[PDB]
Amino acid sequence: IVEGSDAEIGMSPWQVMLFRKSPQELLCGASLISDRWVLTAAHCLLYPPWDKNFTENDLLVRIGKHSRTRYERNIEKISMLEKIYIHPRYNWRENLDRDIALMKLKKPVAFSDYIHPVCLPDRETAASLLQAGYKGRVTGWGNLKETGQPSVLQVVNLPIVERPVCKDSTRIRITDNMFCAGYKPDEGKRGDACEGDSGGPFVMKSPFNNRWYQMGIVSWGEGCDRDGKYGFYTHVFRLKKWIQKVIDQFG
Amino acid sequence: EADCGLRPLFEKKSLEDKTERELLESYIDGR
Amino acid sequence: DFEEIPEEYLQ
Ligand SMILES: N[C@@H](C(=O)N1CCC[C@H]1C(=O)NCc1ccncc1)C(c1ccccc1)c1ccccc1
Ligand SMILES: *[C@@H]1O[C@H](CO)[C@@H](O)[C@H](O)[C@H]1NC(C)=O
Ligand code: NA
Ligand code: NA
Repeated sequence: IVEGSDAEIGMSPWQVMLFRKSPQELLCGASLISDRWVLTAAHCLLYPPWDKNFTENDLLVRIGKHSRTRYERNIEKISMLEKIYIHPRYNWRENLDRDIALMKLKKPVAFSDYIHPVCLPDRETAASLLQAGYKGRVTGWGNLKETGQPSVLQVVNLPIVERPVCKDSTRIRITDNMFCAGYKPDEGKRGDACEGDSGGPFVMKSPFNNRWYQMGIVSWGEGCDRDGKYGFYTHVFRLKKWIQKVIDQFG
Repeated sequence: EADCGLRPLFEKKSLEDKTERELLESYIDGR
Repeated sequence: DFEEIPEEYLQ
């Protein structure tokens, strides 16, 4: 996260770290959506241009964390993966369209002060909140600058951007399964996701029922926190029918 | 979950985090 | 630069 701040304790209890077993390293962010299911970006698990194709036993998920590198004894919980599900129409060849994946855990994780699931949006919550100017919140342990790494989880609040502005900022083909967020050069605030934040959540707090909803997944960008560039996020509601199909079939 | 999106250390004890008000102030729909 | 995690999780 570039130009964010340290998270408060328990601020994002749905935050998940995807952790590579060997070498031991941060792979990506992710989020907890139930006691057995974790949501992330497909490109965290599968991206052939970079020879990335992880299998279940390559990875762990670490839940309840705050410190990036510490083993947070008595606080974090470490879970093994039962099965990875990548969207069948994830477009890794072109533009990361449908950049979404689910992971089922081998055993349910116990909820605590530090571990709690986020909600997924309904159509009405999405329609109400996914509007230009409305701000969401992005969290992660990724790089602090494009060109180092944080001691603890970082947070930044960013406004959703008008779709024509998103489109005019990039040469990548945007789709309805994406949205973009960030400040404009004029606005005098900044902030962005960066490498290592992939797969983490873009959340919004509904003013109707005071619950946090995950509206996006950190997906792609051109650099980090560049003027005139924006971060792009998987549109979680647009892909919710797939999410539900997987959980109904396999949960 | 019936309890999704409600944080034990914030919503569940009616404590606000330091920047959630910034989000609320950006939400014009429905007020 | 990651602290070792308990061996049980790497089994
Ligand atoms: N910079 C590329 C990117 O984000 N790519 C490459 C594959 C994975 C993902 C990534 O690192 N996502 C993490 C991320 C990066 C920066 N800020 C936020 C999150 C992007 C691109 C988009 C879609 C498909 C291929 C590449 C890009 C955009 C414009 C020109 C070149 C590359
Ligand atoms: C990814 O790895 C799996 C595991 O063997 C393999 O079956 C699949 O063909 C691979 N996909 C790509 C696109 O490399
Ligand atoms: Na364009
Ligand atoms: Na920018």
